[PDB]
Amino acid sequence: MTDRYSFSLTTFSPSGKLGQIDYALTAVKQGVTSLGIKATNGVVIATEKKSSSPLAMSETLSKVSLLTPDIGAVYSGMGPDYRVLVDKSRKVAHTSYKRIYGEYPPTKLLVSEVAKIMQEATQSGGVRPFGVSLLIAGHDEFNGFSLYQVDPSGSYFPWKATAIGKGSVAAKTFLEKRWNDELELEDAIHIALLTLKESVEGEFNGDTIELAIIGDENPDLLGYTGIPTDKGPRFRKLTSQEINDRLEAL
Amino acid sequence: FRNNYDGDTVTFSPTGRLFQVEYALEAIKQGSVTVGLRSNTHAVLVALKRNADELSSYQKKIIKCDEHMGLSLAGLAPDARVLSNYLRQQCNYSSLVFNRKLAVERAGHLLCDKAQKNTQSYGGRPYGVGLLIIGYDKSGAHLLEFQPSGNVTELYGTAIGARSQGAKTYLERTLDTFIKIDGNPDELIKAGVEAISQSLRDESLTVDNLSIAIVGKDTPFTIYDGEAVAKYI
Amino acid sequence: TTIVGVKFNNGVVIAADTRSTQGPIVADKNCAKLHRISPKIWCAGAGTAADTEAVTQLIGSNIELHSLYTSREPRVVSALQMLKQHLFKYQGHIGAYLIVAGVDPTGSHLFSIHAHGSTDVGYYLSLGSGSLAAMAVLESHWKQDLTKEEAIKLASDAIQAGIWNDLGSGSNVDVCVMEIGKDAEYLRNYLTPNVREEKQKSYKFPRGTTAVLKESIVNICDI
Amino acid sequence: LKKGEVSLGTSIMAVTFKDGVILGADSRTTTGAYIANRVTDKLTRVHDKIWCCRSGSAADTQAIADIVQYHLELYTSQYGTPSTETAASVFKELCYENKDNLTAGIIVAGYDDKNKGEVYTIPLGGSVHKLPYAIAGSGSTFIYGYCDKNFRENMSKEETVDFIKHSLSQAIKWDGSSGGVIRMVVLTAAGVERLIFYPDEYEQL
Amino acid sequence: TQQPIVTGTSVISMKYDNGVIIAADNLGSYGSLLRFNGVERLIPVGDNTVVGISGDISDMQHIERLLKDLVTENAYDNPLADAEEALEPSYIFEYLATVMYQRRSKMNPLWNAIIVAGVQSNGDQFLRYVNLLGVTYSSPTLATGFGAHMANPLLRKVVDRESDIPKTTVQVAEEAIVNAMRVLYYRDARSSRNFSLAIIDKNTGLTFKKNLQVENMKWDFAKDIKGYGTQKI
Amino acid sequence: SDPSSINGGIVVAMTGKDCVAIACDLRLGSQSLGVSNKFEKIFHYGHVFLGITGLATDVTTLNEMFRYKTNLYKLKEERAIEPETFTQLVSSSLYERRFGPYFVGPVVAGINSKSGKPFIAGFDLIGCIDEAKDFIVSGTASDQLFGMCESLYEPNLEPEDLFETISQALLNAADRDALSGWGAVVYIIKKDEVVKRYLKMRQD
Amino acid sequence: GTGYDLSNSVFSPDGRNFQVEYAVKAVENGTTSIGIKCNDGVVFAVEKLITSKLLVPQKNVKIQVVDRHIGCVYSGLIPDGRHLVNRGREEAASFKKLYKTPIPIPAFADRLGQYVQAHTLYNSVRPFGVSTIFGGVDKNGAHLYMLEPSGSYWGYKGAATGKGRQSAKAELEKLVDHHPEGLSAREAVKQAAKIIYLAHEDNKEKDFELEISWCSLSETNGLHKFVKGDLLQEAIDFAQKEING
Amino acid sequence: AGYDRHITIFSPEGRLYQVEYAFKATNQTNINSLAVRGKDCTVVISQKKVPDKLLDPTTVSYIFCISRTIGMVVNGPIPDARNAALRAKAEAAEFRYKYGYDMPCDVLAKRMANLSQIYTQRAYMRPLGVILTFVSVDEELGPSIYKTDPAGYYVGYKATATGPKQQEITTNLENHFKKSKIDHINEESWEKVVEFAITHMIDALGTEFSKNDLEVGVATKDKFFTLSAENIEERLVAIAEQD
Amino acid sequence: GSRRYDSRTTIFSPEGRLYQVEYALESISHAGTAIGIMASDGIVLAAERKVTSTLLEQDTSTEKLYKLNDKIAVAVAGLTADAEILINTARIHAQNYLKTYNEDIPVEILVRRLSDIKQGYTQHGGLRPFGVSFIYAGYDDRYGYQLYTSNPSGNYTGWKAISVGANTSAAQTLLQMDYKDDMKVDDAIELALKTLSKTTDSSALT
Repeated sequence: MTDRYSFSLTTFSPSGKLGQIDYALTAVKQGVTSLGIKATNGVVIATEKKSSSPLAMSETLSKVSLLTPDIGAVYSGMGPDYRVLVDKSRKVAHTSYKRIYGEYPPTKLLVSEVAKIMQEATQSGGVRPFGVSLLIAGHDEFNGFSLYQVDPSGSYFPWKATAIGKGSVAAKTFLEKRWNDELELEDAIHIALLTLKESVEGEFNGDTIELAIIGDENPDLLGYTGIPTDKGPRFRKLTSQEINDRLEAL
Repeated sequence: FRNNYDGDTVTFSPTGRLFQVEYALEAIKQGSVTVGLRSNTHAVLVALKRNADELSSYQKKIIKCDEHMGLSLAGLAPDARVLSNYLRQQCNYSSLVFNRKLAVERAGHLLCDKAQKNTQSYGGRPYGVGLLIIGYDKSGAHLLEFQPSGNVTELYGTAIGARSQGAKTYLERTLDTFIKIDGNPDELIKAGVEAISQSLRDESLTVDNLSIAIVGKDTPFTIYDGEAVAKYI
Repeated sequence: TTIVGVKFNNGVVIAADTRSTQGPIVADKNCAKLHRISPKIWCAGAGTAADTEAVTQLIGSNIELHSLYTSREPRVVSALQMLKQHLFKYQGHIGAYLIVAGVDPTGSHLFSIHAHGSTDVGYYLSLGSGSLAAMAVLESHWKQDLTKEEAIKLASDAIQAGIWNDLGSGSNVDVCVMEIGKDAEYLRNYLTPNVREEKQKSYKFPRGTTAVLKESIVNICDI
Repeated sequence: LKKGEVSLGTSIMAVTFKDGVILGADSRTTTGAYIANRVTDKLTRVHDKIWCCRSGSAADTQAIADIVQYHLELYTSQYGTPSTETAASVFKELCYENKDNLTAGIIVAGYDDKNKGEVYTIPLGGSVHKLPYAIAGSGSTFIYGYCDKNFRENMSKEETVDFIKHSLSQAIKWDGSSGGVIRMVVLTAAGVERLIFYPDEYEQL
Repeated sequence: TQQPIVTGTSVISMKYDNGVIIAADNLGSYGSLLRFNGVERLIPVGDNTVVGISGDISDMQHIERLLKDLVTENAYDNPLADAEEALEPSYIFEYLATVMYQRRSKMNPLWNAIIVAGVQSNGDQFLRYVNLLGVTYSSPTLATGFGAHMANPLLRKVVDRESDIPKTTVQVAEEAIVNAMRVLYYRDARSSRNFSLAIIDKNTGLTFKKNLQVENMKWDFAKDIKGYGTQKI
Repeated sequence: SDPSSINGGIVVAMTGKDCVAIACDLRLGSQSLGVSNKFEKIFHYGHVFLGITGLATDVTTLNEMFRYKTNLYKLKEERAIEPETFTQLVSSSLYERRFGPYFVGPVVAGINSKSGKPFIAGFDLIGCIDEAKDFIVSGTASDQLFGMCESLYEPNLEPEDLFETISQALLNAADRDALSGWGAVVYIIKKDEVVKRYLKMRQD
Repeated sequence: GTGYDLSNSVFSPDGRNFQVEYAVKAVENGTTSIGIKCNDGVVFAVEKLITSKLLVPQKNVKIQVVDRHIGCVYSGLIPDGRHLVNRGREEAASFKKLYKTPIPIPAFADRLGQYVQAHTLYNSVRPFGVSTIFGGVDKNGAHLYMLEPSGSYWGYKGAATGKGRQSAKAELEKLVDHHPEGLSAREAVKQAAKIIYLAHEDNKEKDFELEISWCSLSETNGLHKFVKGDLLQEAIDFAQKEING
Repeated sequence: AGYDRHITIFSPEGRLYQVEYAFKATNQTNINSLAVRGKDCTVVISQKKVPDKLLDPTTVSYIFCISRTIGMVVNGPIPDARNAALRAKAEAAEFRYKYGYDMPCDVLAKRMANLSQIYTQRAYMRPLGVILTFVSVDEELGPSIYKTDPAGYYVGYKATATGPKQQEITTNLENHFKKSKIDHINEESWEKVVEFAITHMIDALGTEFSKNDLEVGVATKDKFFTLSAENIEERLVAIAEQD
Repeated sequence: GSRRYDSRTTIFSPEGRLYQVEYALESISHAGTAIGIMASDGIVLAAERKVTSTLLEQDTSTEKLYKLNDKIAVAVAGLTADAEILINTARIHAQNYLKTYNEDIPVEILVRRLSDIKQGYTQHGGLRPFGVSFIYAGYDDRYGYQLYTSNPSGNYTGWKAISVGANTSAAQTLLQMDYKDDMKVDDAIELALKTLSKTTDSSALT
């Protein structure tokens, strides 16, 4: 006889601060380096895949997930929180914008559902916030290319470049200098790889590096070369071999 | 410390039992004293009823639950009502569903489960009232002791309430005598009165105080209250 | 309509005609009867228009949700089972006669589904109003050692049999080749073989016979 | 029923012999008078050693057997391998509880090594009945005389295949909702053998 | 709302001065096809009650499980004395009839007609009726279905009132029972050749004769043939 | 009484070049007795026009549902809905109301204001999606109306010429009915000016 | 203190919470039960303490049935023990209806097992203060299992719980090894009586009544019965020849 | 709130006490485990200690057969191990009916992970400490070894070990793999894989094992079986005659 | 124990205040400034975007300005995250009046539904309250322009000029002097800006 509990696990403090949220801000800091660059001409997201036994593999791990075909997401914070959140987020996006619509969700609108979920878990006791902050990078035809940031509270903000994970401020500061105005998507990949090189040390391989762009949708990414019937992915992960070429080219 | 192990019912302590069970047990004794005796053909309960005042009067604490079934309490009146209501539904169903008069053994086990269940929550609680449940079915007369912990023992005579032991030792003596007085309403009633007096040591034995209840081979559940116990004193 | 599915030793062809009728009058020369579930699980549907399309989108959604969840290809047998459990709950209220086809790493598959709630596995299957005439062609000319060119060519012949002898069928024929080895080909309007119901010509209307009681203008606006 | 006319071969049996049980059926679905399927599976696996023959209406039977497959996948996993009689109970529950909307005539046929083969027949209404052999479908009635004399406790594997091969080929010959290949499933300690005989073969033998 | 698709026919029973006898063929019909023979209709419950069921086999399997539950729960909470407080005919009757009465009142009916027969180990003879219609009655002779029509007038000649009861000894009663069944096998084909016969003796308890077949055959009719359906061209 | 033919109504839509046109009657009846010469069966939310014919109670309840859906969506996305998106929104709402007992024939009309296409699309009682762009008709007299459109209509027309077509096509189909008198309106839509022309026609 | 003396809602560094530790204790303050597996059966035995002359024999027995072939006996707290068998009975009854079979002994063990595990992952639902030894004969053979407050269970050849658990297991592993398994069901009753005797030395302040039961394939024919009458008296007598403490 | 010693929430150090202590005791069954993959097969070798001679060994298992093809090794305390087994077996059975397809190692893994992370937030319900190693010989990706930990974390392996002698086993495996430069053993026949595994175990825990001290389960194409005592004895015997 | 994790911080104090409510009033002073000027010709809304990077974009100016309806908009002082939950429920509140009576919602009602909801959470449910204040700008033809504000206690009031956020007091003091009964929108635009420049917690104004 149980399920009578609903007293909150997130309370106000005497500085009007929120206890769990302070705790969770650390969790993000103890993560690994992930970045985003919007080139206007696309979006590039990259992270370090790292793993917790030498016998494990990080080639068979993933830290970018497809949320819907044309949108991919990445995080800094704790692995468990990220997996349950991605699943719930994938569920609402299908149900409410492809059974009520048929066009894949505009990006910002998808951000608002992820944000609502995370805040909902903060209001209500017997659940606690998710301990993670996302950069959800997408494309939509009526927005163009987009980049959003979701904070662990549930708060959002747009950015045209940002960085998260260890040495967050300093990584972001580096982007400001190396990239101004509008430059290419290609060129921004070259930059993103360098920026990710300076954060990390002791791994430099393309089997521990994952870089993906949202920047093209080919029949090759459509799974059929016939006449289109849906938009299909605009998400594309660049190969371990592909990553390796570009490190040499810095 | 104390407040840890009283303030929760879904706990246990190092002794092998929670403190709340020790207090509930104490509470049965805080009841007024009542004895129960049987020879296994008839079963009698003889009970000393106290009333608060000269300006109060007696209210019932021997409860007809059927015309072949009843109980006496000792302990907490509020709780006793809750339990009595349960046994009564239970008696009714047994008749409707099985044509049974309900054995004590079957009833006890069912009362146990509910009790257990309310220690499996916060804001439920043990009853803290004990009952001597009697009835006459086809395996004869029966006397059970129910405790709000869930301990069910059938005894040939027993007592609950303050100074249980006084009657109980008298009962272990007179035992062999009473069990071979078989088939007598009047010999057993007389015994009950004799018994209850070995409990007493700070209380008076008076007509209006005392109350007798019977069920037995040729008696469906009939109570003697008030006036009608004078002739067994 | 006439919907078919034909197995070859390298892939599967489904095909359909795209004519929607209200009476003998042709409402639509084009509506897809071939619906995409995932890039390589295509489904043909016959019967009542509204029902086949809606069910196919619900399943279509649940399968894509599945594919992302498992980080693996979707199986044809998942789509099949979703379809069966959906028909079963609604006890036939869904009136979808479906031909579900797919290629996976397990091989090429061909099943069909009645609205009645029974599924079957076949080497070639057909459903529709053109179902009798088409299933006749397909059983006769199907052979062991079938190939791509032979499977398209057979598939054209099928739809055509149903056009000719069921005259509620007609209009364009859309074909979809799904190969295990190479990226599937949806062939919109692969054949353009029949036309619109009869016209006599029409011509300009004189303005001494078309008159206006009053008129205004107005404008579209959005805050 | 569920919706419309769905129909199957309507001649199934399970027969016991020296090594186990052989179950046989003919395979053919028709939807009205249109031949929905030449060759199908009416010999349906619900456990590796426990199969069934399905009769009644094709749809109804398929929903019900799906559910069976699900309960025994779970029974096996938690509570260990099930009996023919146990498989038979799940069938019965469904048939009885949904007699007012579905029609399912099931022969549950199983091989065990410690009680040999067992044959359990499930009525349309849902019941559990033990026999040494059963015939069901509605063409079972014409071979009742045949089956009852030429069934014997203890026969060879070749011979049981002849008895079942002869029985059903007569049923398919008089019956009009039957045809296509003959399937059999032999559940023995030699493994699971699946037998197929094509039209030309059973007609002749 | 249920439409019979299967039948079992015939349970006839009577009382004699020192017990009851009940007999029933073993039958699973699918109309006129005697699909199953090995469907027991007489389910002995304990060793002093037999539950006889006629009617639908589909309802009968469901009840068959409840009747087995009835034994089980009566050993629960009653470990001993299970023939003074368990497995009594009145209980078996009452248990079954409450489930029957509720199922027919909600339009999902138990389509049986049942005889519960016994000798009470607390009483004398038990023979009590229940049907799908909810009506219940006791009479010295009771029979269900086709036997309700045909057998029971033969049986009523043996006992129909308290006065007729001393005039039926073991021998005569068993002879009546055997005679009745043979009448049933003869004039209704739904009845199986195979029967079970049970005698529940006030001294001997339950003695159950299995796998009997009707005998002392009628074949007399074949002598008097003239045709009755034969055509001539 | 009748399922949808109590008050009647018929609706016609046509395609042209950077214009479409959508036209309706104004009848409301109570059985075969025409009651009113006004009842507007076409509504619009911005540059998407929705005509729904059939029973009036059902056209009204739907119209308020789509107004709701569009308003709240407009509010979140900070822009209007598109013809193409609205057709998706309709299919699903209607498939939710197939199980309910509605009796409607919607037809969707608009011009895309950043993809630059004329757009018309159709819907039925069942609520199935009809992709065609030539004419789509719906209503009581839908049978007469297809016969007429299919002969009278010629592909790709300037607004003036689309007007002459739609007007006459409606007027002559309508004249074979009594359930389609009591006045009529025609709307000629470009995505930056709308002309409303009332016609003068028969009644009982 | 560590806060886990009154919470089941969190993980503790002992691998288990203190309140589960407190329930185990309560098992040790009950009165001795054993279980003897045999080559044809199983034997159950229990000590019931007699304190007062008022008790009646074999109605206050702590041995309870489930079904008609499954024997359950426990040591520790009385209300927890009754609750436990009462749940087992419902779930067993559910099994019997659904699969139309008697329950397996390894199946019954799970059925209890999940219910006992569930109230240790919940703070609001009280652990059991009983250890229950159960088993019978089934269609897989005979099986003896014993279930702990933890939700721990394993298959046994002999099993014990209650005050004299240590002493009893010591005598038992010796006898079970010296024989193949404690020979046949008849032999085992005399041995069982000797264990109940030796065990009474750990309790010798109050008297006992020896109460034995069985479910044995070859000597009770698939049913559970109490062992009583001539045979129970006989077994006390046998014990009093050899042990004379 | 104001509590973290009676309920479970985020730490400000960021290392959650309940998750850390769950990492720690699991070893209370005296187990050490590994699983490796061969070219065609996946073998598990696992310790067994019998603490009484009132106990049968053959009811003592730490491998539970989820389906017909899927295996699972639980390293933990056995009431928690079994609790997970019951839940896993039904979810597997439910998936198989619904989706027409036998459950993936990774999907089972992921689903139990997401649930444990849910119980970690929950303030009225605790997380199981179980470490679950899901293995099979899938035909849609070959041999697969996927390990979960109670946190909600799971990741893919080349071979894995669990128990306090995790490091020692790790080294034995790292050395072999560096040398071949492959993430599997390519030995045709399962047999030679089981024996090799057994050698490396004997090195790590540094003791010779008996039939009753190992329990070996091997996963094969489309079927999963645990190996018997008599067979286990054949393995130990045959390596005694390589030197 | 369930109540042995409870702290009951949702109740009235010994000072008769609600702990969690008082803490929310604090929150609002640490978020940006929001200013509402109502004139009889328009309503001017500003809200101050704090922490502005150059890689924060300037193509968005809807992320504390939200249209709740096509005649009602708000400026948020508080979090994006608190606001969003209420914003969706407001927009819905709009559609209900619109569908039923076929006309625009009154402001005064719509405000009340939000405040009652905030109030609800601290009375019952064991919940936190939302840490958010809204300044409501909306129009009616029964009242002209209306301008309200609601705050974390569930109290709401009408103002004809209002400030919320950091340095509320100071802004308001300046507002009280420069205010005049006569209005125009373009005059109000100048007024807002003069003030905004002098309330910034950073030098000058951009």
